[PDB]
Amino acid sequence: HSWFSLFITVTILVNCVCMTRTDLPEKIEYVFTVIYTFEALIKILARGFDPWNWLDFSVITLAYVGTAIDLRGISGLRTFRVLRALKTVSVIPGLKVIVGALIHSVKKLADVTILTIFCLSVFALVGLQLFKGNLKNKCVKNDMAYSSHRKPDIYINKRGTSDPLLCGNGSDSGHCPDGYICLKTSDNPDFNYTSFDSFAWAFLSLFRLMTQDSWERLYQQTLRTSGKIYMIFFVLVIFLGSFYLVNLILAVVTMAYEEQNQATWVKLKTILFGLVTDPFAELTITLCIVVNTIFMAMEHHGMSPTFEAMLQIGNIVFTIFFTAEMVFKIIAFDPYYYFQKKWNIFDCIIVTVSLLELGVAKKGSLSVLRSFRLLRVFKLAKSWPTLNTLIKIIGNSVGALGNLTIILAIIVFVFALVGKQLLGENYRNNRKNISAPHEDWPRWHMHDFFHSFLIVFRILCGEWIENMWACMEVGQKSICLILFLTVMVLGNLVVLNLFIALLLNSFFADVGWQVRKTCYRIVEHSWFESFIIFMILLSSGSLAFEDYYLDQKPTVKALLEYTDRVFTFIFVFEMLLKWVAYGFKKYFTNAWCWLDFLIVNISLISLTAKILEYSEVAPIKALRTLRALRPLRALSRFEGMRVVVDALVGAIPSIMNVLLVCLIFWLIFSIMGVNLFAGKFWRCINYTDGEFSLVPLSIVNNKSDCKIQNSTGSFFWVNVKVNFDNVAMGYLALLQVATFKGWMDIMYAAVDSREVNMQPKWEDNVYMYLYFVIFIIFGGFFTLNLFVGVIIDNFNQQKKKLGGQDIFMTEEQKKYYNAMKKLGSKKPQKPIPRPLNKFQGFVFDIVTRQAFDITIMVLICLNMITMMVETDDQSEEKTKILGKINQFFVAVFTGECVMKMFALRQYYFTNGWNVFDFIVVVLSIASLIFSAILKSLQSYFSPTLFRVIRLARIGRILRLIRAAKGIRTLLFALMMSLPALFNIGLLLFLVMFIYSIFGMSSFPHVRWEAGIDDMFNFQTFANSMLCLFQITTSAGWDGLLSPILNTGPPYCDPNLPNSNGTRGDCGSPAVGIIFFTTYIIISFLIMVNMYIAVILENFNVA
Ligand SMILES: CCCCCCCC/C=C\CCCCCCCC(=O)OC[C@H](COP(=O)(O)OCC[N+](C)(C)C)OC(=O)CCCCCCC/C=C\CCCCCCCC
Ligand SMILES: *[C@@H]1O[C@H](CO)[C@@H](O[C@@H]2O[C@H](CO)[C@@H](O)[C@H](O)[C@H]2NC(C)=O)[C@H](O)[C@H]1NC(C)=O
Ligand SMILES: CC(C)CCC[C@@H](C)[C@H]1CC[C@H]2[C@@H]3CC=C4C[C@@H](O)CC[C@]4(C)[C@H]3CC[C@]12C
Ligand SMILES: CC(C)CCC[C@@H](C)[C@H]1CC[C@H]2[C@@H]3CC=C4C[C@@H](O)CC[C@]4(C)[C@H]3CC[C@]12C
Ligand SMILES: COc1cc(NC(=O)c2ccc(-c3ccc(Cl)cc3)o2)cc(OC)c1
Ligand SMILES: *[C@@H]1O[C@H](CO)[C@@H](O)[C@H](O)[C@H]1NC(C)=O
Ligand SMILES: *[C@@H]1O[C@H](CO)[C@@H](O)[C@H](O)[C@H]1NC(C)=O
Ligand SMILES: *[C@@H]1O[C@H](CO)[C@@H](O)[C@H](O)[C@H]1NC(C)=O
Repeated sequence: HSWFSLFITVTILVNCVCMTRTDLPEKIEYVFTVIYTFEALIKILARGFDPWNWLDFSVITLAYVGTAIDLRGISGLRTFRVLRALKTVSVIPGLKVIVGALIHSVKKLADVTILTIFCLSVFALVGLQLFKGNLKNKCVKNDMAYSSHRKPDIYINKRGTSDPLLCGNGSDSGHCPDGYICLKTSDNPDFNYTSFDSFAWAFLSLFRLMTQDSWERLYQQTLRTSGKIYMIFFVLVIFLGSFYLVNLILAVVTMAYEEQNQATWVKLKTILFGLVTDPFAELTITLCIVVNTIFMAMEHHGMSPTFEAMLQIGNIVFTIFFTAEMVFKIIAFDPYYYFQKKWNIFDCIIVTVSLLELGVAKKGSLSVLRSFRLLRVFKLAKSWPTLNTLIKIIGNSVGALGNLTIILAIIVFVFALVGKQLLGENYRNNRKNISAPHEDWPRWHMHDFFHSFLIVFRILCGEWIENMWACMEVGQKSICLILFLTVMVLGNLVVLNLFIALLLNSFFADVGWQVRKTCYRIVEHSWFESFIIFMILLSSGSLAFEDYYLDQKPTVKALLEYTDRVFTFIFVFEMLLKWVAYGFKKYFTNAWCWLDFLIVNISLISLTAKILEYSEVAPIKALRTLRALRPLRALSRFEGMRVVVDALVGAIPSIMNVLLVCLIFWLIFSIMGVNLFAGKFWRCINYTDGEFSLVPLSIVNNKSDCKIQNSTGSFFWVNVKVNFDNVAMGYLALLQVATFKGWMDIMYAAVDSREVNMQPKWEDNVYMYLYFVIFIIFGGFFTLNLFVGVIIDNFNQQKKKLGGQDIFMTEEQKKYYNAMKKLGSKKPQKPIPRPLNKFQGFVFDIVTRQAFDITIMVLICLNMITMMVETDDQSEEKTKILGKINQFFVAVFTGECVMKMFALRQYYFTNGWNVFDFIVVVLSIASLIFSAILKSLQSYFSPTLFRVIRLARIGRILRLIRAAKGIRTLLFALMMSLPALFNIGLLLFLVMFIYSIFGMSSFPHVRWEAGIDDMFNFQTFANSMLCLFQITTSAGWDGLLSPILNTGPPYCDPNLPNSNGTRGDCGSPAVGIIFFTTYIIISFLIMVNMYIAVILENFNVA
């Protein structure tokens, strides 16, 4: 009956929340059981008058019997309860269609994994070959004076961290300080879980790199242990590893999703005067909203009392005005008509909350309620189409797409509860191992439901491997692997499905004339143009020599002085020649000649100051910094870069408007964050030597007390570098949370936040995490959907304007594209003629059959399996046996190739696959003899090159893609899309170079802190390039911004004994803030364009 079902639905709802709650008093569960056994009895009576329900009854009876002996315990009983409690949730009419839709998504992704795991295995084998046992390298002290190791190996900790320092014996690897030599130890960096020593560890590391979870940490470790050059590895892999796989995941799901939805008296006078309401009143309302917004966006830590009083008076006046509009409108319409509109109820509730706050006015009382007035900006949407669109996206997410949100929330809840129950006792009895040095609890644990939900949400943000390391050290490793991997895969699947759906559904539902002629002819000629291109390239390249060490090279500096003056003379003459050749009107109406003119003007001003006695003046020294804009002249010449920039310029107008709405939305969040956290991020630290430790609340609980106890001089009252004290800084804080780098530091301070001038306490405001959660869900998450949708429809309209012509490719790249497209479609090639000779004919008969081909593939698979068993520090005998096996394999493949050549004389060389195995065979033979000759008869070179010589066995592995249809097709799609990626990568390389010049001139001095160390700094072109590549993907950009945000002790030496240029260990916060933010935004736009190009390419191929 209906009443029976409703009883069942409510009791299970009680359990959802009942398990969410710990410390059951063993009285709630009993009251629940009495009820469930009565329901089971009546169900049995009905049944006499499904097997799963029968099994549930058996489980409950088993628990009833088990209360006497070994009560509770094990782990599984609670997890068995939740499945039964979850069936009712699953029964919702709409959820079943959605999960059926999702199964198709995993069936479509099938082909992608076949290729994803193949690529991960191949690059994991490469990484195993190159870096096995290199992450075990550590800086070990020497001895003064022999049995085994002299005492325990005393390592050193890198500045600012407790981790042992990783070094190398190479020139570009990394070196130990004085009194320290590199030794390969037995312990690996993180928890002995980060390595390249075996195929399992290498596969885990490559999977971490594919998702880019803290990948910059592994980047630095391997480049510090092996050498800077191996960054190229990490470059080639990172792009294909993350970018390419996402290209497929998205396309392969997006089409699939589209597929399915392609299948489907005085009162009368008051009423009159209220109806008298005219458009001149609406403008007043909007004006009041804007002025209130700007007044509320004017709060900061350092407000004067008069400043605060004026803000308070203004806020009251506005609240009175809005209450006035309420009382006018209610007695203008009727309240039944009034309370029928959707916006009227919203206005009513906001102003009611505002009046309630005006009533109970305590300093800090429910500050969240003081920011609901900000919601009134949403009323500024009936005239702004974009804000309305954002609201439509959210409403579509809630109402029409509600089932996806429900399944995502249920997945998060179920997995958090399951992990809490399985792993919970472990995080309390083992908490010492995974906690920070001076803390007594891990910051991310699973003892209680809130923290389990936080860990699940953080995994949904892409940060899972560190928490996995923490849990594998506290509990069972297999449980961690299963839990974290399933959570990550399943949650990312659901989130991408929700995101793509929302975009697709909401968004898409007389002598002078002769001289002029001669000059024009001279300019038009191609040699002149090539000369100018060559000069631009040389001018750009010379800028890459002006690093921190130029002052030590006396000749180089002088050479550049001449190089820069002669180049300036060249371009001024070139401008003069063009001016005479084209004419003034044509020149000054070109939009490229203006760029050349401005750059030449800057260079000429710098040179004129250099010749004069104004080289040291403040503004000229700032124009000298704009010598990094010279490479843009190269962008002018090259046509691919011109095409890409033209697209960027066409897109810009829409990104302007979308950007404005994002700023308005963030401004709301920043005002809320200032209301909550402004001035509460200050805390005392003990700074002794490059390391700061938070002063404990026992000895010092108050600001004043640090001054009282500062006998040593080591105690400093400091504020977090990025904070909500100021609204502008708040946007930077929000940006870090949206990027997901540096988001944690801001959050920990907010959770520890207490009253102003009060020492922060461990997790005293633990429910402030929710605020950040809401931001991530509503701000970055909603805005990014709008941003992507706007970019997509802009792309569609622009390509339709072209006539559908593909953008990002030059005209000759179009011809290459057409030829490459025609290549892939030709089926017939004709049968190859049979050999006339009996012996050649017999070899032909042997080689032509499919059995030979299958035998060759299974042999290569065996070779692959033989290659997966290589491990660091394995044995001598194992190495010899593997070498003999490799010799047998190479002999077999050599013989096979010879047989093929005999059977197929010229037809062999005709096919490209045949050319490819021939090349791999020759490479393997050359590798095998080469390695032997240096060892046998030549001076012993570095072993690390041998590790590179044996990289010729991977070609035999890549021979397999001959057989697989999906992988071959995907590879063909990538090949087709390469030409446009070339131009976009050229633009990205130019941007990186310019930024490197800007960083190498503006940031080399900065104290080594956080990301900035002896290898990743801005003192050299290569060092800046490494930093730029790392932040290209936004990884670890807060780590480089942090040292630049330092403006005094204990992080700076006010004047310093040795620094003429900046006179400090100080970095420029405005420049750094501007420099880092601009690059990430530009890189994000470029990478979005690359996504668009390759996904369109995949769609055309499919
Ligand atoms: C920041 C970044 C810095 C720079 C990063 C470096 C960028 C490197 C970029 C790309 C490198 C790989 C790209 C080329 C892949 C070529 C694969 C290939 O060209 O094959 C596919 C074709 C397909 O032919 P289909 O009949 O199936 O038509 C397909 C039927 N439809 C029309 C439906 C598709 O096959 C053929 O053309 C047969 C003729 C070709 C035979 C030799 C070609 C294969 C040689 C090597 C391939 C190994 C690729 C390894 C990729 C990484 C793996 C870990
Ligand atoms: C800062 O905090 C400390 C500790 O709470 C305050 O010192 C206490 O003040 C009360 C006042 O009745 C005494 O009874 C306690 O014995 C004091 N404890 C001490 C000495 O730590 C201190 O007054 C607060 N104010 C300042 C100076 O900022
Ligand atoms: C708690 C605060 C910060 C979040 C924002 C307030 C939310 C929860 C409330 C306040 C006013 C409410 C809106 C008032 C108007 C309507 C009626 C109908 O047309 C759709 C729902 C909708 C649009 C409501 C959605 C939820 C709503 C926006
Ligand atoms: C019918 C066809 C045209 C619809 C195609 C929808 C495509 C273009 C949508 C669906 C999902 C979207 C992607 C979702 C996530 C990201 C990651 C972000 O960092 C770059 C943009 C990118 C890559 C989006 C680009 C646009 C996108 C790929
Ligand atoms: C080397 O080739 C490239 C790889 C990437 N790869 C990425 O993996 C990535 C992930 C997240 C982001 C990203 C996220 C947020 C912001 Cl604000 C900026 C960037 O980028 C991106 C490239 O674009 C230039 C080029
Ligand atoms: C580094 O070189 C020193 C000799 O300078 C040597 O003793 C040490 O073992 C080397 N370490 C490695 C792993 O190369
Ligand atoms: C934590 O360290 C203790 C030693 O204090 C050790 O016994 C235990 O095994 C460690 N944790 C785990 C999960 O092994
Ligand atoms: C704090 O500073 C003192 C020196 O004044 C030092 O001796 C002590 O070890 C430091 N402690 C911490 C917590 O870093």
